[PDB]
Amino acid sequence: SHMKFTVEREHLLKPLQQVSGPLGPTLPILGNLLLQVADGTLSLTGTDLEMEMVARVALVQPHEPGATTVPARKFFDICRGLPEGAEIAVQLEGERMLVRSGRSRFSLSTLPAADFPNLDDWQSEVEFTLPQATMKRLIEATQFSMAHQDVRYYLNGMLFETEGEELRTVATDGHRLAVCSMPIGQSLPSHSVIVPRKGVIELMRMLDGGDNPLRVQIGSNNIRAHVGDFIFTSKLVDGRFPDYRRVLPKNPDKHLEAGCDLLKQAFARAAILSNEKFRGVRLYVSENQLKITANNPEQEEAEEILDVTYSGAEMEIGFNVSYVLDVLNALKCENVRMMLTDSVSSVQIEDAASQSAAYVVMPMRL
Amino acid sequence: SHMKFTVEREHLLKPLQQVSGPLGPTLPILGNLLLQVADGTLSLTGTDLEMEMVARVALVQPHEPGATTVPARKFFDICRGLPEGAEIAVQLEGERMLVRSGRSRFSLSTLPAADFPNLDDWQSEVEFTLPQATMKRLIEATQFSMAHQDVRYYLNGMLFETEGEELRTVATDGHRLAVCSMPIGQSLPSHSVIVPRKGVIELMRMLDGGDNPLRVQIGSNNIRAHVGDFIFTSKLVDGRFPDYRRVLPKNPDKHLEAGCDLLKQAFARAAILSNEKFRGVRLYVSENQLKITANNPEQEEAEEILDVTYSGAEMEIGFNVSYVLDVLNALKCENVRMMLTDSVSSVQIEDAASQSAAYVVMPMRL
Repeated sequence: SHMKFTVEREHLLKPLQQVSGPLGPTLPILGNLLLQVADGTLSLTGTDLEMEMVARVALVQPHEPGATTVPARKFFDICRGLPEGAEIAVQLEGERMLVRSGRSRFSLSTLPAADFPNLDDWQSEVEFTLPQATMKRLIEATQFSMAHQDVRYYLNGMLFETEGEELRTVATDGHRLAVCSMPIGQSLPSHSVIVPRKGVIELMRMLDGGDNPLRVQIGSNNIRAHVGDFIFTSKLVDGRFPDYRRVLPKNPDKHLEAGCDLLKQAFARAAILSNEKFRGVRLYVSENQLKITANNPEQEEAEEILDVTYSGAEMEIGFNVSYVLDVLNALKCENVRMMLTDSVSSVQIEDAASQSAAYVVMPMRL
Repeated sequence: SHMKFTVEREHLLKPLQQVSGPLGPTLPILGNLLLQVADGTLSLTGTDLEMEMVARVALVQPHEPGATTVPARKFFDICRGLPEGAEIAVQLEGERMLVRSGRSRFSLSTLPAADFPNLDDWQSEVEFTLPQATMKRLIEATQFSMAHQDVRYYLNGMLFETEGEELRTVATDGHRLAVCSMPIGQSLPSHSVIVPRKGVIELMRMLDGGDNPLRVQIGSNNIRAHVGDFIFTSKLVDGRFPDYRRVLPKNPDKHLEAGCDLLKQAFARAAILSNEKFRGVRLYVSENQLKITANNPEQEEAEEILDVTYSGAEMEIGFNVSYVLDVLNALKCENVRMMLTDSVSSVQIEDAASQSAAYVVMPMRL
């Protein structure tokens, strides 16, 4: 085969950037993109073995079928570097891939397409289509709560759950937990899968913020997302993910309400004088009042006092201020509700006007 | 003394950010800002021993004189963290400095003002006032050409030269050189001083892009810049800086002209396939034409051909493409002129419509 194609720079740029996502090499070919020309289509694939991103570009100009792999970064940089409106002529020449446009000529090293990894075939168990904005809301509400390199490898990912008419995401690191559910206007079977850390990153990356809908297919060990001309596939993670229903506090009778921004700014200032490693803050809750205290090894001290909506019993509780700030930053709302039990129990935090997302933060011993 | 002052957050923020510039510690007090209250003025000083930045804030509210030093980053973060319009009440309490606003209270560790370094007094030999935009143009045209940790320590700085009615900057690393001169509408004595790397950075940092003029004072071993309520002082560097007059090519008879952007984009694409360490490109100049070639150890190759304005003798010359790209990026102009001699001689590069800046790049052996 003698692979050859000519494509407008503007039809090649966004696909190249998208398929280079899973990249960042061990096996040399993993640093390359797979290019395949067949029946009016150029396919571009990037992989890291755990996941793959494939883009399809319609070939309107004459072309000859074939396949090769080229260095991803170099090929994208060449194409991006060319002027707006450039026509990009690509051709395999022996073991080199030539890229030509105007009087610019580039000859790239290649690796055989036969060597390019290909995820095994599988059958879909559940399928649904939803707006990209729904998927973005779900991931952004919970992504920060995923563990970082925990031994319990399932915590390094994100749980994706279908139930009734809702899609839900759950993330936890064993100290704090985030859960968000959204209706997607279709009845679904109940299914729960764990998407790996990089998989969640790529899912987010392919959401261009437009009106092209997101079609999801879930298998027993794989997930696939289709947006426009892109198809992302990832392996799923093994493990018994914790059950958010059991993590939510049973009777968090003490309800505090406050402006989200005023609460966030008061914790952000207190954080300045918290211990740099442990990040501990002390909260003292009383009638319509919250007091936040932070101190560090140098005995420096921050104290903040806020007017809040609170009428229950007085109590003191310690938290890692970064976990609290992460929740407040993810809520991006007007008012927040904190639902407390006691000094040694978790707090549930929510947007006071929406039960779509719930956050559970375990306290620290004072 | 019992230092105490109350200032509006908006009058304290920009000075705090400005005086923290020289910071980034060995001696603990170097991580602190010196605060001094005396006769309606709060002075804030930051230093790294080689340079100091001092800001003066008028104290319109009652105050008590005194001095202390506080952690720079913590104090700025507290002040920045407070709400817009906040009134900031500061007071020394024993060995702590208290910062109060609304119901926010911070108690910071201190180090004695007596321990704070103070650059020795000196007398000015030359003084001139110029627009901030003139100083910005002079530094930006040459800063990239300064050496990085060269043994010849004077190359790690920037030469500032007064001559006639002009202020000039020169920077070189022994491989490439930049020189820029601007008229400043006042007759000056001829003086040449070397400002250290960090000094050039701080000079640039204090140019707020406004109409407050820059007053410069040069001594035998120090330089000082005054902009609004800020005063920057730096030690000068020892050494015999190279003489740009002798570095400029004597008879660069072969003149090439081209669009700056087209030339830059063609070198930027060729650079993709250049050796990652050596960055060598080969130029072949012929009648109204330039050809740029780059290759790497993997035998990949880029070739660019451009229509240029050229009528002299044919020649081939090698350059480090990063040195060429640095010049083109600093010129930000419509057309560029390259003045060549031979394959083993330097090239002089200039904006085709302005002789204000000149760049000299030594070639590489092909």
